[PDB]
Amino acid sequence: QVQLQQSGLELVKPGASVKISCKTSGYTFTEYTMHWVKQSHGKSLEWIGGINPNNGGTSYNQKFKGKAILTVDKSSSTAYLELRSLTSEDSAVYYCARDDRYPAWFAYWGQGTTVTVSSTDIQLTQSPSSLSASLGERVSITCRASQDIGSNLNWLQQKPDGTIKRLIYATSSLDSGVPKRFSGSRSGSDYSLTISSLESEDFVDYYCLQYASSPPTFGGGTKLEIK
Repeated sequence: QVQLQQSGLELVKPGASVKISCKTSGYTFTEYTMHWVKQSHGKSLEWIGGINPNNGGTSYNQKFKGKAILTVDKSSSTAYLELRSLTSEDSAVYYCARDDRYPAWFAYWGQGTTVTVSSTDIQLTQSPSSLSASLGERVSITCRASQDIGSNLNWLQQKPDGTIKRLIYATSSLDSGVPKRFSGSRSGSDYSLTISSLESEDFVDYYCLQYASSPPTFGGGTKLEIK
């Protein structure tokens, strides 16, 4: 099975640089773009950049240029993220994610690496940010796109341990193995994830992610809680 296995805690002093790894197995490393994503504690996600391991072609979110440098090592099937001149605001969890064939981008996710520093973009308005419901209920979570994103919208689920899994890609395509009670749809600018018949393991966090235009951007998240 596909595994993006990320390196361990970086607990480092201000000004230090670190180089985090994402060691892949279970697929051909060179065939697919690899992305990196930041998530500050308690907050939503931000795309840092992506790299084509076949040619080293690399696209950065403008706010991370000068901070993040992406490389790959084909010989070891490992993607790296180097973070330069670290400060407090860099303390966060960093994830790698790899695409599958378009439009199945952002298909598999690393488990995240914590970094602790101690001595024109499209907006997705995600609502509601918190939702209380009971077992067996049906709920919808919605993302409103600030500009047209076509069908390029994914739904991700994040568990309290921080692990991220894609549930839906290309608006309505259900990931293999994901329960059929999850479905994605679009009506106009509103993209929605509907979970029918809630089960207890569903009561976690959810994010939408658009990949129509660079930089990919994320909704602010929805926290699903049992009533």
